[PDB]
Amino acid sequence: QVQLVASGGGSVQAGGSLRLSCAASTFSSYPMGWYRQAPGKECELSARIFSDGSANYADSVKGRFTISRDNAANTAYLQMDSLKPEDTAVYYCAAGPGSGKLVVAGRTCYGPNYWGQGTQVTV
Amino acid sequence: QYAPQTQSGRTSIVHLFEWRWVDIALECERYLGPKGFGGVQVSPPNENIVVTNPSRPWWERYQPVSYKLCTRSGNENEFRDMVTRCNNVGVRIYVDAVINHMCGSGAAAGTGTTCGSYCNPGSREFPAVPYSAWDFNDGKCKTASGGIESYNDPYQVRDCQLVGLLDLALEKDYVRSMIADYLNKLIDIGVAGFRIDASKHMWPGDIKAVLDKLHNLNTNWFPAGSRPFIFQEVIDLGGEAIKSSEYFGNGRVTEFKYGAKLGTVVRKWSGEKMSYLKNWGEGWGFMPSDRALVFVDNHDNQRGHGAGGSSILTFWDARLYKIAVGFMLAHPYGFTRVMSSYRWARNFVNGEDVNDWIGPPNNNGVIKEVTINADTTCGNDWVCEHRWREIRNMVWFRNVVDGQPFANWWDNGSNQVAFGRGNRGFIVFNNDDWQLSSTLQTGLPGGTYCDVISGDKVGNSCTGIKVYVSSDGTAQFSISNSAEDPFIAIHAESKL
Ligand SMILES: [Ca+2]
Ligand SMILES: [Cl-]
Repeated sequence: QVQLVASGGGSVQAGGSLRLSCAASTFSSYPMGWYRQAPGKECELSARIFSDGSANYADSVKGRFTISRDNAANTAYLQMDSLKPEDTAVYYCAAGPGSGKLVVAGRTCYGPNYWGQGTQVTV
Repeated sequence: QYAPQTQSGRTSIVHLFEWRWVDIALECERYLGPKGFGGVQVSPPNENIVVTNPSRPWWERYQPVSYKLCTRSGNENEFRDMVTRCNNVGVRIYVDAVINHMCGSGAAAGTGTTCGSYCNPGSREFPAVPYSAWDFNDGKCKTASGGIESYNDPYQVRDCQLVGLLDLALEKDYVRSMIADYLNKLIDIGVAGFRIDASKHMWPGDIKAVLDKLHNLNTNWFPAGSRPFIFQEVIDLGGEAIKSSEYFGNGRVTEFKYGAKLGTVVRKWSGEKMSYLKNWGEGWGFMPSDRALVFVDNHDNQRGHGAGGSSILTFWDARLYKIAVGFMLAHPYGFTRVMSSYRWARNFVNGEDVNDWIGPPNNNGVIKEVTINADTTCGNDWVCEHRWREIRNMVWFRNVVDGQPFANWWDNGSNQVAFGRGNRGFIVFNNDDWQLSSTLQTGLPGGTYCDVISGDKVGNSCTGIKVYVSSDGTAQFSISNSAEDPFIAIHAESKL
């Protein structure tokens, strides 16, 4: 049974930084991403890292966040610099082959199959 | 078993869901042939049990009662006539092979079958095959209910009864030989290959066993030792015990990850952007391209609660549907299958269409002929997506750019994207809520090209948008987010 445990998170002042971590006990040879769900808002893909290492970035975070993997510890990372109050939301670690969904607050998020419990970020 | 065996240059097949054999024969000559379609996937041509409650659902055809080539689609000579007439015009026929099971174990005894064959499900009696109780797995299953209770255990999903369907004992030579006999007769008739229905529920080894018993293709249309095309239906979206990579040794496999991921992207849900499709393909976690059979939707998931939930696009979502089908068709990944379905009254109650069982257009159980209007659309409730200029021209597009490498990718950082296939074709998409205006390098030879999405090249003219590529290969593109079809496409053979 796969379990994705996210770490990091918390509150910080505008312009501050936060690094989120995601452990997995599932390997790391497919795409892993980070999604965020703001209150009363649709679920949004923040950044994604593919097997080859290439990544996707939400235009509003491009240049401010940096996704990365370790492989040597099955841990994915999301460094968030120049945080903005708009970045406030719950961030969920997401991974796996194929696709799955996350049903939260009546809204469903189509993504990677496996999700984390979600960590609260506040700016 | 990986090669489609389509006539050279033809790169797609269409699912004429529930069409009659007499209509397909005609469709082959009047359209599929002339429009470059590689072949047709037909619904199960073997006799099935008749269901009257609900009244003749489409799924009753996935409950075999014998292998007599007799169904609501037609008799055997009608079926034969169809295979001869399609092959003669360069269009292959692919049979949907339902071999993991016979009808539901709880069906009534009698001859309520498409061909009047008798059967006693309760007693595993199918004299017309013939099959006995010892031809089913019954003992081999170890779940308490005898049915599938957990997809995390390969054994029960392959040895127990799928929704009550009498699971066939495919480990037995008698059974494998009986199935091969059915598929071989089809091969000898002219069929080019098969879709292996519910492959997930069979052991890869038993499949292999049956496949290795298959004859070479009919030399009347194929060269000597041609192997049939094999594409196994395996619904693997991940998260389960069984994975598609286990069947790669038997042939290709339906990559359901494709239609799910693309539907989400084109629908722009969950923050997806089309510009993220730059590394579309294996990069996205998909199986190896040369093992994949791709499609936007299938007869099952287009009804909603299939593989992919509501993210799957269909003809109900026309506009966006055409863009996805067009992206898949222009992109090199996999072997493509286009969907051709029929209209029905949908009725979602608590998130599920309770009318999704409704069968093909009919007059008291008798399927309706497919009428063609002067504008080339179909009548009698047949949607005929395979005839929408947007899709039809893109199947031609795929044929034209065959073998050409993915190239010249452009994106506006949002939902406007474009790419090429060597120096034979280019395609542009605007899925953003604003105007698209750019001068892109198409990789195409200088000239005037007909946009195959907004019109057609007829004689020495285009009926729609004309795109002018200068000597250096670049061209100006302008697509309003409000355009009827927010994407343009041009290729070597659309050049004026
Ligand atoms: Ca089985
Ligand atoms: Cl399928």
